[PDB]
Amino acid sequence: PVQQTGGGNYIHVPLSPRTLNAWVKLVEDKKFGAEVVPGFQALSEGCTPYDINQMLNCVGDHQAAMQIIREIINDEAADWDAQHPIPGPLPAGQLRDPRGSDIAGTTSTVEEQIQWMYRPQNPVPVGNIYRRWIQIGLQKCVRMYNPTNILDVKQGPKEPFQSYVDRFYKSLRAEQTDPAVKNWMTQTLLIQNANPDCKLVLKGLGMNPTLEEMLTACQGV
Amino acid sequence: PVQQTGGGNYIHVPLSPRTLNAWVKLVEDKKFGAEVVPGFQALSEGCTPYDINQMLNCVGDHQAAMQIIREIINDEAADWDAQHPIPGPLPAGQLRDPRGSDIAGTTSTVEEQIQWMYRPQNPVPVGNIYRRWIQIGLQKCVRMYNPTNILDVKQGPKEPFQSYVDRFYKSLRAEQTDPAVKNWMTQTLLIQNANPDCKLVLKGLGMNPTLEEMLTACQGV
Amino acid sequence: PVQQTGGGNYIHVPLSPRTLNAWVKLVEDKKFGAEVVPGFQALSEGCTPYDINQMLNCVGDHQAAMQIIREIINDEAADWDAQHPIPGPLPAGQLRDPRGSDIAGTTSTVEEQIQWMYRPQNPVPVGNIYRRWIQIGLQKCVRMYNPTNILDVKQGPKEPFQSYVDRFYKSLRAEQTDPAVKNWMTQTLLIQNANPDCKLVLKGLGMNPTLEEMLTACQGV
Amino acid sequence: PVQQTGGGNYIHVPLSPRTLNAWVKLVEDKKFGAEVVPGFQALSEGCTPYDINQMLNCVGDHQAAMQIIREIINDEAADWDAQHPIPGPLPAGQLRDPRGSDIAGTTSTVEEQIQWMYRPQNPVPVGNIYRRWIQIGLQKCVRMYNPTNILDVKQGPKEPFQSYVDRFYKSLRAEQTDPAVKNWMTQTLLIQNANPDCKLVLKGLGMNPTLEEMLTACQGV
Amino acid sequence: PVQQTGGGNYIHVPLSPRTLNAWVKLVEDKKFGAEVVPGFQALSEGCTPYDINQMLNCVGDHQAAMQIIREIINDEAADWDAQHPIPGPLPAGQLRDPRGSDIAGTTSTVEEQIQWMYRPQNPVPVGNIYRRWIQIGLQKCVRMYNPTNILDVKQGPKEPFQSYVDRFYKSLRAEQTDPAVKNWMTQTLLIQNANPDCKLVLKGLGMNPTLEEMLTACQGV
Amino acid sequence: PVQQTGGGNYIHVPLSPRTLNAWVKLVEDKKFGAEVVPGFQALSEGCTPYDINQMLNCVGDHQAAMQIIREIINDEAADWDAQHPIPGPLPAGQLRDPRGSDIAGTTSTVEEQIQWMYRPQNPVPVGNIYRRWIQIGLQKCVRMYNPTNILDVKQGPKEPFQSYVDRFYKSLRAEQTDPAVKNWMTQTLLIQNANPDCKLVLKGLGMNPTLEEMLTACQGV
Amino acid sequence: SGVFTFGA
Amino acid sequence: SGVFTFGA
Amino acid sequence: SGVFTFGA
Amino acid sequence: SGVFTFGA
Amino acid sequence: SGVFTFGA
Amino acid sequence: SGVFTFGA
Ligand SMILES: O=P(O)(O)O[C@H]1[C@H](OP(=O)(O)O)[C@@H](OP(=O)(O)O)[C@H](OP(=O)(O)O)[C@@H](OP(=O)(O)O)[C@H]1OP(=O)(O)O
Ligand SMILES: O=P(O)(O)O[C@H]1[C@H](OP(=O)(O)O)[C@@H](OP(=O)(O)O)[C@H](OP(=O)(O)O)[C@@H](OP(=O)(O)O)[C@H]1OP(=O)(O)O
Repeated sequence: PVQQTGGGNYIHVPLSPRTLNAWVKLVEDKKFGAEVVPGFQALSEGCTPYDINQMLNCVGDHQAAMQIIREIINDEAADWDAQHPIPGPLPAGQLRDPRGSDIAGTTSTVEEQIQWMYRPQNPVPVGNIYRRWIQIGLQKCVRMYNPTNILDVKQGPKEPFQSYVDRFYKSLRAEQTDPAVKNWMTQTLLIQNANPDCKLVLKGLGMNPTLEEMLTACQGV
Repeated sequence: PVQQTGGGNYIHVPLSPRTLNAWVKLVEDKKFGAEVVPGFQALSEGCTPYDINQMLNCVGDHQAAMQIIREIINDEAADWDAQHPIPGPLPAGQLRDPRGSDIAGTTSTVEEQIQWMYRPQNPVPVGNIYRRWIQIGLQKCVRMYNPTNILDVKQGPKEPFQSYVDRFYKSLRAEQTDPAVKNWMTQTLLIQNANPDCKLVLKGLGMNPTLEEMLTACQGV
Repeated sequence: PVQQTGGGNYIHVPLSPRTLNAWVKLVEDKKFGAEVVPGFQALSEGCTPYDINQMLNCVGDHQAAMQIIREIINDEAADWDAQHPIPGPLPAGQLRDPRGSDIAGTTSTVEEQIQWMYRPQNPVPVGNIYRRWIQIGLQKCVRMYNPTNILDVKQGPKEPFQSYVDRFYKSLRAEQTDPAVKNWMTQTLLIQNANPDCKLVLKGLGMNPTLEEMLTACQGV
Repeated sequence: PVQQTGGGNYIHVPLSPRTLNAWVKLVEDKKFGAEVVPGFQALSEGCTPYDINQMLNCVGDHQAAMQIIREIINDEAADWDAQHPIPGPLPAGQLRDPRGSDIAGTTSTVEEQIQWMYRPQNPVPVGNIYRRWIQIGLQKCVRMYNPTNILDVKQGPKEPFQSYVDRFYKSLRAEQTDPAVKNWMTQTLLIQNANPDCKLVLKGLGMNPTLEEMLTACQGV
Repeated sequence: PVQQTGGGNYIHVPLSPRTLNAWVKLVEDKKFGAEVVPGFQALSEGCTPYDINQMLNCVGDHQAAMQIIREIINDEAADWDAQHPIPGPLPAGQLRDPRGSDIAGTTSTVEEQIQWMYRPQNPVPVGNIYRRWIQIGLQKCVRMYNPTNILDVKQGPKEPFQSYVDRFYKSLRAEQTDPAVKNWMTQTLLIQNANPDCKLVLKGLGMNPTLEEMLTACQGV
Repeated sequence: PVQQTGGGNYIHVPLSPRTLNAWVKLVEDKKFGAEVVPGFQALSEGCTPYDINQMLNCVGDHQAAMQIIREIINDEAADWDAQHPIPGPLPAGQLRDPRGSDIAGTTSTVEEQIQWMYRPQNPVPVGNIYRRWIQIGLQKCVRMYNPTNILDVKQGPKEPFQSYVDRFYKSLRAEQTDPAVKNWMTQTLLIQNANPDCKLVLKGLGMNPTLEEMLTACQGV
Repeated sequence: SGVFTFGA
Repeated sequence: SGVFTFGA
Repeated sequence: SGVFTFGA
Repeated sequence: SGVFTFGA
Repeated sequence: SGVFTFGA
Repeated sequence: SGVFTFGA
C-alpha cells in the first residue's frame, strides 16, 4: 500500500499478514464465490499493484482460475498499450508513461507505481485499474465455477420456496446476466421453476408480485 | 469510512477486514436476527455508503433478503428524488446536489460522498441516511424470516415460563408491532398463552403484574 | 464513545466490534452471571449512552431480562425528572438541561450527550449515570436468574468443602444480601449447611474461624 | 490505567477487553496456579486500583479464594492506616492523604488515585501497592489450592526422574518455603523421595550434584 | 525491521509475534508450498536481515530444507564477495563496505544493516538482497519437495478436468520450468495427459484453445 | 520494555498480554524446542530484564529447566561481578555501576535498568546481556531434553531419507556440536546411518555430495 | 416499531 | 452485469 | 449490596 | 522461472 | 518466599 | 555451537 510522511512525500508501506491471509481464505472457503470480488477490493483498498499481485500469488490452489485471471490481466493491459499513444521518450528525471506491464505490476517497481499514483501532473490510480481488470477475471471464474445455472435452479418438492429463491438470486449474480434479462427471469422463470402448489400461490397474488409479497405468500406452502 | 488530515481536509480511509467479516457472520450465524440491524449500524458508524454497500455485497447467501433490502433502498431513494426539488444546474466547481442513486451508493464515487458529508455549506450524512434505509430493509427481513409469531409463542407443558417469555419478547421486537399493542400483548396474551397452573400463579398476583413479579412468582411452577 | 481533537473540541468516535461482541458473549456464556455487571462497565468505560444502548440491543436472547433492565432504566429516569426542577426554557444556542429520555439514550442524539459530558459549565457524566441504572437492572437479573439460594447451598456428602464454599460465596454476591447479613451467613450458615464431619472440624477450631483457617482445616475431610 | 495529555496533565484511560479476559482465564485454566501472580502483575502494569479491582471482580468462580484475597487486602490496608499518622486535615484544594479504603480501591474514585500517582509533591504508587497486597492473597491461595506437598512429591516406579522433579520444584515455588529450606529440600529430599535405582545413580555422582548433572545422569534409568 | 524518529534518524524496531508465527505456519501447513516464497516476502517487507534470519530460525522442522536455503545463502554471498572489489580500508567513522557475511546477517549487527540501508551515500537494500537469495533456496525446496511432476499429473478416469488442471498449473509453477516451455506444456501435454473423451472435447474445439474455452467445454464430460 | 517521551526522556512501558503468552506456549507446545531460544529473543527485543523475568516466571511447568536457566543466570552474573572492578562508591546522584543481581533483574528496579540502558555516559544493554545468559540456559535445556542423539538418528527401513535427514539436522542444531564436527557428521554419519540401498545411491553419486544432490537422488528409493 | 429496545 | 448487487 | 466484592 | 505467476 | 523464581 | 542456523 502507500502512506504519507512529513514534507508531502509518499512511501511504500507493506500489505498486512491478516489481509493476504483473509483473501487466501475467501478464495478457498468460498471457492471463488461471487463475494470474492468485493472481499478482494475491500482488502486491497489503498493498495498498490505489487501487493495486489502478492495476495493473488500467495493463493496456492485453484491455480487454473488464477491463470484465467492472468490471461484477462494481460488482455486488459494489451488494450491500455493499444489505446495509449506511447508519446515521445521522456527524460530520466521524468518516469515512464505507465504501460501495461507496469500497471499489471510486473516490469515496474513499487516506488514508480506510487510515484504515478501521487504524481502532481496526473495522479494515476495504477492500483485501482489493475484491481478492476482482476474483478473481471475473478468474475469470469465465479461464473466458470458456478455449480449450477439459474434455469436449472428449481424448487424441490420438499425444498422450501425461500431456499430455492436464495439459489436463484445467487446464480443470477454469479452468471452475471444483463440487468434487463435479470428482471425477466425474476418475474417469469421463478413462477415457472417453482413447485406447482407454490406457483399457484404466486399466481393467486396476481401480476408482478414483489418478492416480499411472494416470499410471505408461499410461507408454509 | 473517512479520516481527516493536516489543513482541515478529509480523505477516504478503507473499511476493515474484521468488520466486513463480522457483519457477514452476524447476518449468517444469526440468520438476519433482529440484532443484525444494530450489529450493522455499529460496524458502520463513521462509514460512507461505498463501504456500507461492500459489506452488504460480501454476504453471499440469504441473497433473497439482500434483494428485499435493495428494493427497499431503491424505494427510499425514489422518495428523496420525489421530495427534493432538483434545483437549477450547479457549476463543475460545485458538486451535484446529492440524489438517490448517489446516496444509495451507485452513481456517485466515494470522494463525492465524503465531500458532501464534510461540505461546509451543508454537511449531509449520506452514510447515515443510506444506512437508515437499510435498517428498514433488514427489519423487514427479520420479520419475513421470523420463525414463529408472538400469538403462537405459548408456554409448553414442561417448557419453563422464562423460556416461553424470552421467545415472546424476542418475537415482539422482530414482528415490530406498534408500542401501544406491545403493552397489550405483554399484559394479556402472556397470561393467556402460558400453562394454566403458571397462568393462575400470575392471576393470583393480581392486575398488571410487573415482569420481575411474574418471572419471580412462576419460578419453580 | 468520545475522543478529543485539536482546538479542545470533542467528537463521537464509534464503539468497537470486539466490545459489543464480548458483552454479547459475557451475557450469554455466563447467562447474566454476576460478573456481567463489571464486564459491562469495563467494556463501556469512556463510552456514551448511545453505544451502551447498542451493546445491550445487539444481545438477541435473554430478552426477558433486557426488558427488566429497560423497566429499571425508565424508573431511574423518571426519578431524575422528578428530582430535577426542569428550569425556565434555555435559548437554542444552549442545549436542553439533560432529561431522562436523553440520558437513557432515546430522545437525545450522541453529539448532545457528548456536549453535556464535556460542557464547560457543568460536565455531566450522562454515560456513567445511565450505565449505573443498568448495573441495577443487570444485578436484579443476576438475582432473578440465580440458579439456587445461599441457604440451600449445602455441602454434599462426597462434595468437597471448598466447592460448597465457592457456591455459597458466589450466591452471597448474586443474591446481593446486605453486608452485615453476609457476615452472619459466612460465620453461621456455613458451619450449619456443611457435612457434619467437616462441620465438627470447623467447630474444633473454635469461634469465628477465618476462611483460610476453615479451608485449610477441612482439606482432606 | 493512566495516559498523559498535552500540558503535562494525566487522565484515566480504561483497562482493555483482552486483559480482563486473559486474567479471568489465567485464574481459571490454571486454577490459581503460581503463575497467576505474575500473569496478574504484567496484565496490570501501568494500571490503577479501580481496574485491578474490576479484573479480580470479573472472575466469577473460585470466589472462596477471591474472598481470601479480600481479607488479605483489608489486613494490609489496616496496617497502612495503623503506621501512617493521619496528619492534620488538609484543605479541599488538596486531596486526602491516601488511606487504606482509598488504595484498596473502594472509598476513593479513579481520578484521585491517578492524582496521587502523578502528584508532584509525592507521586504515590497506589496501583502498585494494592497490587502487591493482592500478590500476597493470590500467593496464599496458590498454596491453599496446591494439590500436593513437596514432601509427598516422590518419583513413581515407572514415572521418570524429570517429571518427578518438575512437580517437586513447582511445589517448592507454590508452598513458598524459605529460600534456605528450599536448598536443603533440593539437595536432600530429592535423593530421598526418588526411586532407589535412580537415587543410587545420583549417589554415584557424589555430593551436591547440580541439577544438570542429576537430570543427565538418571536419563534412561 | 526499521522505523524513523525526529531529526531524520533511523532505529531497529523489532519483528512481530504474529509474523514470525505466520511464517512458521506457512512453512509447515503448506510444507514449503510455492506460496511460502511470497508469504515470506510480504511478512518481511520493510524488515532487516537480522529478523529475516530469526523468522527462518524459529521454524524447527523441515530443517533439511532450511539447510538447503543456508547453502544457497552462502553461495550467493560468496558471489557478492567475488564480484565486489573489497576497496581500500575505510576509517572507523565510516562503516565496512557491506560483505556477504554481513548481508546474509551473521558477522554484522542490526544497527550497521540499517545504517547501510538508510546511508545517504549509497542506501543499500541489505534486507531485500538477502531475502532474494532466500526466495531462491525456498524455490529450490518447493521443487525438491514437489510431490509429483507436471508430466505425471494426468486426468484420472473419474477425476474432473479442472482438478487435473489445478494440479498441472500448480506443478508448472513449483517445477519452475522456463516460461517458453510452460506455453508448450499447457497447449500440448494437457490435451495429451487428459482422459480420451475430454481430450476429444478439447480437440473438437480446434487449435490453441484458451483455458476458459477448454475448462467450459469439458464441464460435465 | 522502554518507550521515549518529549524532551528526550525514557520510561518503562509494559510487556504485552500476547508475548508473555506466546512465550509460555512456545516453551510448552515445543517443550523447549531449539526454536524456543529465537522465539524468546524476538518476543523480548526492545525489552528490559524485569519483563524477561516475568515472561520466564509466568511459565508454570518444565520448572526443572527454568531452574537450570536460573543456575546458568547466577553463574554468568557471578562472572560479571568477578571481571568488573566494583570501582570506588559513586554519589546518590549517580546510579550504582550495574552488578549481576541488577542485570539478572533481581536487586535492581526497572527504572534503573532503563536509566543505564539509555545512560548518556555508557548506555548498557542490561536487557540484551541477561537475555544472552538465558539463551545459554535455554540451549542447555534444549540439549538436556533432546529426545534422541544424532548418532542414533538412523533411517528406518520404510522411513524415507528426507524424514531421517530432518531428524539428523534438527539434532545437530539442538546437540549444538561444534561447527567443524557438524561438517564431519553431515558428510559421513549420514551415509553411515542411512538404509543400505539409499546409502549406495549416495555412494553412487561420488564424494562430498551436496544435500540437494543427495535428497534428490534418494527420492523414491 | 423497531428492533431497538433501548434508545431511539 | 456484475457480482455487485449494491453500488456501481 | 452489590456484585462488586472489590472496590465501591 | 519463478513461483510468482503475477508480477516480476 | 515467593512464586517469582526470577527477579525480586 | 548454537541453535541459530542463520545469523550469528
Ligand atoms: O482468543 P485469542 O487469544 O484472542 O485469539 C484468537 C485468534 O487471534 P489472536 O491469537 O491473534 O488473538 C484468532 O485468529 P488466529 O490466531 O486463529 O489466526 C482471531 O480470529 P481470526 O482467525 O479471524 O483472526 C480471534 O479474534 P477475531 O475473531 O476478533 O479476529 C482471536 O480471539 P478473539 O476473537 O477472542 O479476539
Ligand atoms: O497493538 P498491538 O499489540 O499490535 O495489537 C492490536 C493490533 O495493532 P497493530 O495495528 O499495531 O498491529 C490491531 O491492529 P492490526 O494488527 O489489525 O492492524 C489494533 O486494532 P486495528 O485492527 O483496529 O488496527 C489494536 O488496537 P485498536 O483495536 O485500538 O485499533 C491493537 O491493540 P490491542 O491488541 O490492544 O487491541
